[PDB]
Amino acid sequence: RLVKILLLGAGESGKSTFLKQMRIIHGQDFDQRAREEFRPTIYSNVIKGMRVLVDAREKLHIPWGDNKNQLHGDKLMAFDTRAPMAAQGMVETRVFLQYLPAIRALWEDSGIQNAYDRRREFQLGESVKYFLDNLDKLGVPDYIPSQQDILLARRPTKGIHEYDFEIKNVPFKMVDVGGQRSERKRWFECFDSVTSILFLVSSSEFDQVLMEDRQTNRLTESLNIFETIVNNRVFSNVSIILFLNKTDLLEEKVQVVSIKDYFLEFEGDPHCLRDVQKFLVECFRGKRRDPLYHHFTTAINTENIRLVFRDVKDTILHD
Amino acid sequence: LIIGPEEDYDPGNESDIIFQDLEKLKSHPAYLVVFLRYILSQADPGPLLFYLCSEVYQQTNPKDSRSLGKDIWNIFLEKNAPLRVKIPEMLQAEIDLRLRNNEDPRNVLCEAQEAVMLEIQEQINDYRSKRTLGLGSLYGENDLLGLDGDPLRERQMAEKQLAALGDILSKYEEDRSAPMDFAVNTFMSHAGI
Ligand SMILES: Nc1nc2c(ncn2[C@@H]2O[C@H](COP(=O)(O)OP(=O)(O)O)[C@@H](O)[C@H]2O)c(=O)[nH]1
Ligand code: ALF
Ligand SMILES: [Mg+2]
Repeated sequence: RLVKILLLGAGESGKSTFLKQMRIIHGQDFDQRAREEFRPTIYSNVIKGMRVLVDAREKLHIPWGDNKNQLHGDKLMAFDTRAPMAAQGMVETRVFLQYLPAIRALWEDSGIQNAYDRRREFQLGESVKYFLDNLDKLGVPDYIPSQQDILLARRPTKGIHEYDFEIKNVPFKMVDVGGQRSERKRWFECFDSVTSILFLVSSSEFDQVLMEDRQTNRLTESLNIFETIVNNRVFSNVSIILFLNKTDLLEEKVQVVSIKDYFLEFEGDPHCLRDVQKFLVECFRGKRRDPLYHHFTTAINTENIRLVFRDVKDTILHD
Repeated sequence: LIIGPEEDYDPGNESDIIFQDLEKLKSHPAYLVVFLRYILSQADPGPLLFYLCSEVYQQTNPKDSRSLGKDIWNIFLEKNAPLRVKIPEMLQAEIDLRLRNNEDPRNVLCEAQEAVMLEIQEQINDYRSKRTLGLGSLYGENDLLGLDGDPLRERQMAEKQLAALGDILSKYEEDRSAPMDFAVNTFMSHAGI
């Protein structure tokens, strides 16, 4: 009688972001106190994020936009990411303010920026850019993360998490899980009484490799995971819906990187969002061996998810 | 190198060696059941089931296996075979003759088993990649966590695991699940399970 929905997808595909949207759109939302709890995470995203950047500038031998930024680079690398609080992805406000001047200087440095543009050569989430471009609002002493800030904050997921909610008297239970290889062993514990699977794919990961083994192309991994799921007879009764998430990032990306450089099959305008989206859909549809529903989403955009979930709900209820 | 923004990732043994070779996979019933759960759920069961049944027939006396030779034929090689496997036409024909004269088919049968090995090995390889994706537990690998290399210890786990295969064997049509069950248990029972 309950509509149970499982969120699956490789690491960083946007599962937890979708989860948060369900709470904002159909649940209690996030009051100020709840949003304040994300502050430590947000400050941590930024410090660790900038640290990866200066480490990348160096190792990729990218020149400094200005040598004086070397001293700021030194301050950041000296930050111990293995200390207690940092280990669990958190940073106090007072400590964050000590690194602010240096972080702001580094973000303005063209070498640092160049390194960011070459992030596919290492591992870095694109939301660190969002927070670096908003250092001003993060720096005020009375800063309270906005709803948008909350959706962008990066908190790696380990283990299983449930979130119950209702939509017009229908009870929903959504299950969220981690997506890295090591966390997928926990996927089998939830497949019980599952009505539907939402499979998230970061549509803009075609030029990136896995964090697990910096060699396997991300889209390849997503495709293979999907192929094992959709072809498993145990799931013939379950409604699988595909979410080509991060549409906004894909849109930007196709303007500077070509999918042809990573997937030969592509024959069309690599600068055309519509052609890349069609190609991606084809890739996933082609994996089924024997009605595959799909949506292009932007999990960080509440309005988009609101209209997308309405379609999902109708599909599931009618199947 | 270049540091990661998330340094707390832990990847999480030699079960790897057992899954890549059919000979030893057959000697480790518990592991075999996992692989069968994979095949039955994701692929064409014919090749493996045919191979396993043909194995039992090989290790049985020529005077105590005529009925098993007929079942093998009707389930896997016959024209209307429910779990038809594709083998060389020459092979099909010669096995057909031998049985129609009550001769010793084991030789060409062994060649039929070898020809099917190609697809089985591909499936063995497909499963290894599922393992690499960390989806092992999807097919029962959790029932291996805590297995010392003991023959008797394992045979007990083969049961219970096998006793729970009906779960997958149900998603099938009675005309396909029946012969499958026949095949599965034909080999398992000969393995003391
Ligand atoms: N720009 C953009 N960022 C996104 C989108 N979906 C998720 N993110 C960001 O991607 C990062 C990883 O997402 P998360 O939901 O934690 O991933 P999960 O590992 O699948 O749970 C986070 O910082 C999210 O804000 C999207 O559609 N667009
Ligand atoms: F990258 Al995850 F949950 F898959 F944090
Ligand atoms: Mg998550």
